[PDB]
Amino acid sequence: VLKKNPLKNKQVLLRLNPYAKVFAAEKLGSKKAEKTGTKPAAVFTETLKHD
Amino acid sequence: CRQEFLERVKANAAKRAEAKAQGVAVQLKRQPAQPRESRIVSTEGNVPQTLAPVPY
Amino acid sequence: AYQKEYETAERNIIQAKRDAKAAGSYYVEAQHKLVFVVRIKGINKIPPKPRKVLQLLRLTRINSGTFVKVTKATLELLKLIEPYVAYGYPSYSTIRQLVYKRGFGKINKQRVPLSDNAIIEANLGKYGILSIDDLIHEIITVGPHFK
Amino acid sequence: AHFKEYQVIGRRLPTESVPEPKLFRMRIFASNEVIAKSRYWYFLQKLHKVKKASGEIVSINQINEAHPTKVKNFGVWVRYDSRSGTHNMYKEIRDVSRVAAVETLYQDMAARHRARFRSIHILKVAEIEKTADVKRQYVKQFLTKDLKFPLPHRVQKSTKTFSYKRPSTF
RNA sequence: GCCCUGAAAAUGGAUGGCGCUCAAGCGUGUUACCUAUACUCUACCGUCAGGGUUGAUAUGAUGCCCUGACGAGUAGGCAGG
RNA sequence: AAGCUCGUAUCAGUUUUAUGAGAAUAUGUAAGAAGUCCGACAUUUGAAUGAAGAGCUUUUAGUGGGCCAUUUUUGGUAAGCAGAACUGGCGAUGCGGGAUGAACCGAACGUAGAGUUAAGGUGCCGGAAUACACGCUCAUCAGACACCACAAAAGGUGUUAG
RNA sequence: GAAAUUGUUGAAAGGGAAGGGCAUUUGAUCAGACAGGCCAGCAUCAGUUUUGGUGGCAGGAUAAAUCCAUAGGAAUGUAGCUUGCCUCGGUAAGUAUUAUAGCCUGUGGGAAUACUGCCAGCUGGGACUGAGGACUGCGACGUAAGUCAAGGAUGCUGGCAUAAUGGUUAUAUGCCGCCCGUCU
Repeated sequence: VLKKNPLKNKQVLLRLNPYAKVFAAEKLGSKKAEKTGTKPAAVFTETLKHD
Repeated sequence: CRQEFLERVKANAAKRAEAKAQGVAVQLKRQPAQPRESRIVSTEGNVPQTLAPVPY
Repeated sequence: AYQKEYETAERNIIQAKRDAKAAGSYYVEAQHKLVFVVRIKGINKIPPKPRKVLQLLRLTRINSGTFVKVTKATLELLKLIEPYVAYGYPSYSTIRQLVYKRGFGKINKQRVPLSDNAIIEANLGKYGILSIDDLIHEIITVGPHFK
Repeated sequence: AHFKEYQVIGRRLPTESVPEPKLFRMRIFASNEVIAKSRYWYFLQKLHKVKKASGEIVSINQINEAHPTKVKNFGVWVRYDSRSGTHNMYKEIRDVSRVAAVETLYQDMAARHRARFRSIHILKVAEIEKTADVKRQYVKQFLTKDLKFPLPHRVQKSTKTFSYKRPSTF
């Protein structure tokens, strides 16, 4: 009869897309990406700054 | 361009018979010009140079 | 798996840019093979040459929207109808919002709310796509069955 | 708008028997990336006979200026096409960064010559580290030492409509 | 670029009026704000189309039910009243 | 409208590939079984996109007064002017704005509620800020909107940036 | 024994217009039901939508910056020194490169923040709506019977039960409205 918008009515969200439930625990926007020491080149820096 | 059509159809039939002669995908349908994918470039041939729109 | 695929597809290209900077290279990015389109100008004082175009791209009314596969042809169309529409290169979250909220599908006529993956399997179980996330993947990575 | 600085580097085409046309960069002023790219093609077409189909971007880099705190008396060369035909200019500014300086400059040209952003080519923007190379006066008069000046007659602004005081400046 | 002049008729006369001059003007920008039968959502009506529906018990088969989209409109045409 | 045939059907005021006529725009055709060989080759069967359908026969009502705008083109001072051709708006067509309108901007209508916007605007009439920010200008008729009363050439010991 | 039209009474209004439309007030007037009708409020949830504060994340020069250490430089020249007067410091020069102030550039170091974008992250305020009408299904909670924000709203409470809401109607008020039909 009626259309309930998931992104709320999380029952309806989980009627779809049940990966949300395990999405919850890890919370999967705060993916703390492992940082790396990959540094740039002097040619990159000088082409950037200098005319 | 009817020349292009008639060479195209026999070319399609030829590669079809070839793909059936040695089993591989047939890939007979045309495609338009596609979007270009990632491809690395480095400024070793030439370091870049400003263009500096001076002319007047 | 699709989530892992998306985050991997973002991480590897981040690392591509970073390592190109480290090597003194410049990572060009793969051109976007997808767009979104919206109509701006309404039904009227429209010339016929874009009128048919919009009827082909299903942009009957104002603020009815859709996707397009990018090609040279479709780019000619977008360049043609530039004064009348708005388009760009969308994201997973935007598409998620759309297909969850205004996702409405066509079962043999008669536009329907999706509201279940059983609709998706009964219609598109032909093609293996049997859920809304498989559908979103088929769009955002332009599959074979994008049309 | 609230302008920004942008590096843009472009490459004519990957082609066979001319791989890697050499390179082409510009320093570009805009609010976002797209207007930078469009101005880049606009000026790059002018320099030589290439197009967007015969063109491609290498990459871009946003440019945060190095010294926000530092006052820097800039001086800038500009060409623009007015109502009448084109002509050139040199101007002199005392502002903080290139972005705020040119953001003031475009407003200034918009006032004094009805300069809309389309018809105005930034030829160059620069810094003047020493004195004795400034020519103008409307910058020079801010530079003497122990400099002080008043702000008389501050026009206060009340939110209320009525007030009971018959006010005073200072 | 702005400004003055070039650049005038006669019932009393108009940036639309009031009036406005670090503007309530001219040039540019940033946000915020206002509201149309256009857009979205929703109930109802009406048509149209796709589907299901004589079967016992019961009352209508042009009927009942489910879903969707659409609605301007002279001359003229069609159907129900 | 009534039949007959199709049904996924031939198609498109449309692009792209290819190639013509006459540089772009525009314009023409091809993009397959109705084709390939002497019984053999089915939806990767031959680009994209979209499809409240497509075609054949018979018949019926109304209609065949033009204006305006863009473009190519001829004349001139040009008109509420004429010579030609493509397209669009009108006429049948409401509504918000343009202070009001035969031609402008926007937008095409069931009845209603809530929401958000368009074009135009926010001193008051008038719903909405005497918001913020950079400059300019002081007119003894300042100016206040594009095409919906415009003039240049020039003159000016008024002001500003060059 | 209608209507135009006319008078008397009753009610109402009225400054160069009237009549009509949307909503409402005032006044007059009025039908229906209580033996379960009318008007409202509170809580929870559902749909659309608006507006706040707070939390976690990824990016770019792995922000630039600031900050810390570091070499050099110069001044809109700091201390100090020197000179002319001179109210005995106060000017003017000349020195002076941190000294009795400090700044700039260049290098190096480790963070944060803004800016952009992401959250199937939380949480609150406010409005409009309540459609449909034994059950059926995709669902969540769980060991479970069963429970539920799960294919359209219920529960609790109050007052009135009357011209109070509402309807009709004259009038005022805000705003709108170019006179009808026909040939052109």
